[PDB]
Amino acid sequence: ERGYSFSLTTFSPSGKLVQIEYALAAVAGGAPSVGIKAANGVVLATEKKQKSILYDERSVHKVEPITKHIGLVYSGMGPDYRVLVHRARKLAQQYYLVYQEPIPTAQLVQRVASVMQEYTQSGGVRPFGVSLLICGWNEGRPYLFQSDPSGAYFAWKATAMGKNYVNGKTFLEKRYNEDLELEDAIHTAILTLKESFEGQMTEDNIEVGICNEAGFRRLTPTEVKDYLAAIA
Amino acid sequence: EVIELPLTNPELFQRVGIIPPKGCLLYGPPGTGKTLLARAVASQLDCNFLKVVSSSIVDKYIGESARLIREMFNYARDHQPCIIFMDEIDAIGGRRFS
Amino acid sequence: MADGGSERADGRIVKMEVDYSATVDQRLPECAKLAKEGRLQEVIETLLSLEKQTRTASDMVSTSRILVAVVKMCYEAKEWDLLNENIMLLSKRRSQLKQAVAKMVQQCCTYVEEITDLPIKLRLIDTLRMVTEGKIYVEIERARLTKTLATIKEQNGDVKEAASILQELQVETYGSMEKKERV
Amino acid sequence: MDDKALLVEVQLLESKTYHALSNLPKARAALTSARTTANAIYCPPKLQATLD
Amino acid sequence: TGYDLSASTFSPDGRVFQVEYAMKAVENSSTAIGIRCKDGVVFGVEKLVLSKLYEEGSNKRLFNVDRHVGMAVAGLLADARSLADIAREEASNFRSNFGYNIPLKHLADRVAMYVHAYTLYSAVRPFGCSFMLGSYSVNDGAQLYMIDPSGVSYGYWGCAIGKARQAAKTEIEKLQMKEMTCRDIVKEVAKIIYIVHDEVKDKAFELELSWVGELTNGRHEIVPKDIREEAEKYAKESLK
Amino acid sequence: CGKTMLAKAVAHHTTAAFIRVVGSEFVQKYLGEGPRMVRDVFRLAKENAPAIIFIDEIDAIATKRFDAQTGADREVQRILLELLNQMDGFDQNVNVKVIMATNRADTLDPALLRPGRLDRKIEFPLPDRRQKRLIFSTITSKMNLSEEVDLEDYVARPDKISGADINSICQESGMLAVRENRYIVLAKDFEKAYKTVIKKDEQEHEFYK
Amino acid sequence: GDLVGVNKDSYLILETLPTEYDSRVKAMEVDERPTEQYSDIGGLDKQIQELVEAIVLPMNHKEKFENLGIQPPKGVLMYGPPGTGKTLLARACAAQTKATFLKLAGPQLVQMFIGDGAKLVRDAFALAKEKAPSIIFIDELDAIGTKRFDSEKAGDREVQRTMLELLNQLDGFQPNTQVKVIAATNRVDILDPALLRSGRLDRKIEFPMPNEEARARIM
Amino acid sequence: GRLDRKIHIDLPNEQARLDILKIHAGPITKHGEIDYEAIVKLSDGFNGADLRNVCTEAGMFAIRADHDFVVQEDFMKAVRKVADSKKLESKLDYKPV
Amino acid sequence: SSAGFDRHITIFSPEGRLYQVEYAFKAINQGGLTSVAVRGKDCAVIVTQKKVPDKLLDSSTVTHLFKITENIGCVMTGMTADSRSQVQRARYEAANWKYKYGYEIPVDMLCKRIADISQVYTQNAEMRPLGCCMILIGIDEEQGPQVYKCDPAGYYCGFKATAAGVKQTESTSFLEKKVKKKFDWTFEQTVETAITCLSTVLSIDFKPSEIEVGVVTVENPKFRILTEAEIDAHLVALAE
Ligand SMILES: Nc1ncnc2c1ncn2[C@@H]1O[C@H](COP(=O)(O)OP(=O)(O)OP(=O)(O)O)[C@@H](O)[C@H]1O
Ligand SMILES: Nc1ncnc2c1ncn2[C@@H]1O[C@H](COP(=O)(O)OP(=O)(O)OP(=O)(O)O)[C@@H](O)[C@H]1O
Ligand SMILES: Nc1ncnc2c1ncn2[C@@H]1O[C@H](COP(=O)(O)OP(=O)(O)O)[C@@H](O)[C@H]1O
Ligand SMILES: [Mg+2]
Ligand SMILES: [Mg+2]
Ligand SMILES: [Mg+2]
Repeated sequence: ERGYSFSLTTFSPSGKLVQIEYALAAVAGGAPSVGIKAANGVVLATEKKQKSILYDERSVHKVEPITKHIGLVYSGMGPDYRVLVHRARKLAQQYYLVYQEPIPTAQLVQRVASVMQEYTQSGGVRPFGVSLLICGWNEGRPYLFQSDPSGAYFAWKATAMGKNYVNGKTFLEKRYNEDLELEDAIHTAILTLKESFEGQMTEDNIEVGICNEAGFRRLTPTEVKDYLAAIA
Repeated sequence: EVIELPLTNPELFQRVGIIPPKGCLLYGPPGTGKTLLARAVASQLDCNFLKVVSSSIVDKYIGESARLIREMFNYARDHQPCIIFMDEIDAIGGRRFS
Repeated sequence: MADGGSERADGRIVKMEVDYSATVDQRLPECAKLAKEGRLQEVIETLLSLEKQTRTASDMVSTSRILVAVVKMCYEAKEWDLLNENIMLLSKRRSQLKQAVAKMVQQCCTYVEEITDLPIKLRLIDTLRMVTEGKIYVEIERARLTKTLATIKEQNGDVKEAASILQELQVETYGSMEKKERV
Repeated sequence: MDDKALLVEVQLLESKTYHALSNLPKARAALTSARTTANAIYCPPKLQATLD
Repeated sequence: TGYDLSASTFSPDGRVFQVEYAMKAVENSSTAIGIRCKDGVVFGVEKLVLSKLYEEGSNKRLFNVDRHVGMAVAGLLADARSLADIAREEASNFRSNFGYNIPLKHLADRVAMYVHAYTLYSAVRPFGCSFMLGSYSVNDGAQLYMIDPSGVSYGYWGCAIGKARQAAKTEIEKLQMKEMTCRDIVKEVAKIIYIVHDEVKDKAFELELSWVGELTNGRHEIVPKDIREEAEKYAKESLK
Repeated sequence: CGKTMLAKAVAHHTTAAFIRVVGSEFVQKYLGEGPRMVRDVFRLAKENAPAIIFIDEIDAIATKRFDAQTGADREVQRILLELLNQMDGFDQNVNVKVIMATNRADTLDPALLRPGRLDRKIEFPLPDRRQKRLIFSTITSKMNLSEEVDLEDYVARPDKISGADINSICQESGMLAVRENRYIVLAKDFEKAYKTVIKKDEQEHEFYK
Repeated sequence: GDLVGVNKDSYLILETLPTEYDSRVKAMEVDERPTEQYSDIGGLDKQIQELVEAIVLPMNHKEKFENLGIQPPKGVLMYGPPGTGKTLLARACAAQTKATFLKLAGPQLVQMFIGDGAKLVRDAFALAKEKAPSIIFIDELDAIGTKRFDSEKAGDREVQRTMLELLNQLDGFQPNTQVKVIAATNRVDILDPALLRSGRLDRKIEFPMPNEEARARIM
Repeated sequence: GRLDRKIHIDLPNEQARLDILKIHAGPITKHGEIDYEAIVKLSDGFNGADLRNVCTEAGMFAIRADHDFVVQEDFMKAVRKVADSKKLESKLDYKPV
Repeated sequence: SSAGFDRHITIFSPEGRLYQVEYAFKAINQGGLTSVAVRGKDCAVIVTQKKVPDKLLDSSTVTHLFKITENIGCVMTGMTADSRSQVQRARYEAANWKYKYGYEIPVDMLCKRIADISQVYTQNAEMRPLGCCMILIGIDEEQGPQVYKCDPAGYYCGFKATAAGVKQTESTSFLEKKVKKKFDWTFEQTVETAITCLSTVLSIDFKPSEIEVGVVTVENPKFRILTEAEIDAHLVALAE
């Protein structure tokens, strides 16, 4: 068959791209998320909620490992997340085949952003509807990055995304600093996620990921319950 | 259970400690018997029973449309056991415009 | 339906006396499913009356032996369960449990002259958990008064019995009582 | 930092310790500061009674 | 409006409109019925004569798909011929690949998938033909299937398509077809088509009958002329 | 959300005069009655005592746009103008207080809210979490609830209940108890009544997020 | 509610007058008959018979229905592409029958003052009820029957509210069995479903374009 | 507080369609065996107001051909004469909110 | 709420939504049928209803259950042709996985591959996103029974009790009420609960000829369809 071969994203009379704005508006309605780094590693926290008790909470995951030391979380549309995850895995594989070394974080961020940008200029397609957070630990210094449906990216110390992201950023403004440890970072991440959380926070509604110079991994529900207790 | 019982055996609800509902609406697709039900109730329940279609209580003079409603509720208040049935209330109950 | 149960009753009236209470279980289903029918206004009530008479006869025979307290509780719980499985409100609009409770009350008041702890105190605990419903309010009164009176006379004591009798604040509320008895 | 309730608690504690040491003006001033800093809390479910 | 211009737009209530328009295009075809017997199937088509100039045997609507499989079509002739050709090529391909005559449960499915492939995209239009496939095998008995332009195929004991489909199936159901051999079925098929399409609607017409079953040792062909003559002679008696 | 119960409670507990009217009673078939029926109310309240006036559903006569060619709009305009004049004529000495209630405040004429006429705006929002427990406790303190029914099970539930149908929850559960010829409420009654009244499924496509 | 004539000065009652009807309703009654025998119609042999058996036979042969325990049909709609013989059939039927015939058109009921239209509707039914065997014909029905809808800024309501009176003189709370209703339109995808209900419009005849043999007969 | 209970009145289950057919069919001088279950199986999504029409059409089919009784074939014609005319009625169901 | 061609193709509306996909969800309900799936301690059950309105139609070919693999079974709802096409794609994908990796395919990978295939239709503006649902049941080593569900928007998940069709909401409510009690689950109990759920949602009290049941268990992981006799056996055992 064939496609259409004409761009669906065009310039308005006021010099603005409408579709990117609508994609950002769709992103703003997703599940909230928070990300922090303090001098030793990075913490990614996200909130998950099944509609009823029928759903199995251990069947799918939000935090996904690209490789041994890169982590990624999302906010926005659901199905579009897997395509980006799969593409990132492929890209890391070609990099490792060519150079025989684990990929640096910045290169992976740049390549993923390039794909996401290219997806808004071709013909007969519509842009993605997610916003990503990427974390890693290479050569000692930890790294945190955030993407954008338009393809741009930034580097952050602490970031909040999803619903009520403005309140999260203001809250992090008066709390975060440049010298803490991973445990206190976890404490403040749960504290700031409690701002818009549900009535009762259980050990299964929350997913937490930690990166240190030992590798990326996803916290099991037991220690998540341990952290939820003795706090708040 | 709503219109017949608390009209004739009122102390039960007093004992339990509640006041019975005042009214209910019948809804559903066309032709499923909504008027036939009210005809049967009217024919086989001994009470006082006013019955009107809401489309025909309107007229062009400046205030009659509200006066008539005040009149019919006064009439019901004087004749103490009574039922008000009025049909097709979407004719006047519509959402209020801006 | 109606006369088939009469024939079965006239048949097993002797069998129950000759046999043990196990056949009661064998006679439990066939009557209970009849309450499922409920096709006529008075057949089901007479049926359940016959079966309640059978249950009270078995209770008398059992409490005559050591099966006084350990099996009466099972009897009452099973009859409540049979009501649950059959139509609610005990099969029909008629209480169809009022007669059972009244007969058991008569047995408690008169037959158990030797009111040992298990024969009377336990039987009252069992029968006072049918208190909640309105249909049988009058009996739960008489039973409450009898319980308090027995406790007072036999053991003396005080305060607790007074508290028990007071809690029947519905004495005023009960419509269908003789005025003098209320007084 | 973020925490404001603990500020209310310690302010009330200083109010109590000044009052027990028989220094009325400073105790009243500390209580006033605690009241001002306790008016912005979303809900002090039990602390409100102690303050009052 | 405008929700009913492409084949790739769901209407607000959630259904496709072009396929429904194809359906309404089918409902103006003439008529065609087909019923299965104890040991085969029988098709029947009434063909209208528009003017005296045309010759008998023109534009047959009873197509022969394969050496043991037959087809009867209703709708637009051009699309019907295209479908017949694609089914014929597919059957030959199957015989070449594996090595034996294709069963109905596979051929009907493949043609149904190919027809359904033309209802998703906006670059092509849906087909406009509804057709019936019939066959008989010694190891599988008689088989009858019906396929509609939306892409749905079912199995039937007897079916009718065209204008007076329901009127025909009314007298179809009265028959106890489950028992008799399809030697006497020809007379009742002729009778059931002469009891429809009043002469007020059109002046003249003609009958086309097919035949397949164990009686022909697996081959599919038109009925002999004398048998059809006797069948219509019997069917004329409905004037009583 | 209970705008009228404040009026009822203050009417019960007051020590001064009270007057209540409905905003839609002023329009009259005989022309010229509306202004008179406004000015006499204000005169009576003025000369009587430290009175309080209450008007319910002011949307009937106080709206924004008009059409000066139909008769009825002219009459309503005259009513509103005279009401503004009469309210403005007070001399900050008489002790008369005016209460007005409305349902949709967006369709109101702005000139009615100018300073000196209606200087206080009070909002009655939906109960959230703390008011639910209090409303359940106060409504159910009258009934015969059995010592087995939990209320914290129903309060914590997410749905945005108003204040006008918690009463309906309790009332319907009582009716379920009455149907059984039993005079004590059980937990299953609240469970079934709460299921019956709300009846909201999801409307919540879950690939949104 | 009775209407009485009164002495101007004492106000003593002096007469009882006949009931009065709006003159706009008394004007929609035919008086000089059309003159079109069914001979002047070609091709429509089915639809003529399906009309006549539905709204003429129940007038003359009452026993033929009573003697079997049935109710005659309530009313007929006829629809189809413009230029087919609908209004021609209405004129023919009016020319053959003896009964009182009322002729009406939908747009004529749209009136400026609120409530003035419903009054005309019920007054027309009330007039027909008095002339025992009367029949009533509504043309251009699609001017009234447009589907109701939901709106929050502004919308149309007065015509909807007269339609809800029409839908109640047919069927409704008290059955009327004495007057026959015909209605006509050329578009049906417009109309409100609650109007199409089986109890109100009972036989829905449809008119096709003439095939080859009918055109010869028309010419 | 103003309208306290809301009572949904809905299209009949097949058992109810049998009940209503037995109601409206009775007075007809019907003749020979009749099998209502076929009718109940064909009529799907019918209103109560359509089954009355089926019963009227059945007799209308027998006023033609000069009979004075009804037979099951008439019901089986009338069912389909009605059932296909519902195609031109909109299919929406509306519900309060 | 709309501006431009957002109502006709799959692009974002101003609020951030897109309607050409949520129209398919209400296109699901066009069939007017409901299916239920239950998972037990060591078995999984799929139950559905079937309706045959006419006697002429052959009742042996109206099944909605399909054997995707000797160990994995499925049930479909919605438009028939789309469901058949999705069945075809699933069969091909499972066979390809077996060819390539040399061992049987897990159910979750199959569901993910199907959902990823379906997600493209809601990304490009020239296709229509296939309004048909998906339910699969299977057995996995060290996990036991597994029940997964897939939708036209590309959202797959793993459930413990599922219903798909017209009566989805109240059936899920009833299943939740039953499962909150946390009682032991065996084969007979699971089948009884699954049947009674549909029986009380529809209020039919039906016969052993109007439903279909499929079951899998850890004694013969082959997917099997219950015969009418044993279905009647469960039905009578349910009614004491
Ligand atoms: N459940 C039913 N049982 C018996 N007859 C019924 C039933 N439902 C409808 N009918 C028939 O419907 C006809 C009149 O319908 P009815 O007056 O009930 O309309 P309705 O359902 O209230 O419609 P609408 O919503 O348009 O007012 C009568 O012939 C009556 O016999
Ligand atoms: N403490 C309470 N707070 C709020 N509502 C209550 C409370 N106690 C009872 N209610 C219920 O609130 C309902 C609201 O009644 P009310 O007439 O006051 O409403 P309203 O807000 O004036 O409504 P509207 O503007 O629609 O007339 C009452 O019928 C009562 O049952
Ligand atoms: N046999 C016929 N069939 C159809 N139309 C006819 C026939 N004979 C005459 N006509 C023409 O049909 C017209 C009738 O108007 P009509 O088509 O009914 O308007 P509408 O259908 O919009 O009501 C007349 O002008 C008449 O000349
Ligand atoms: Mg009605
Ligand atoms: Mg109020
Ligand atoms: Mg005309």
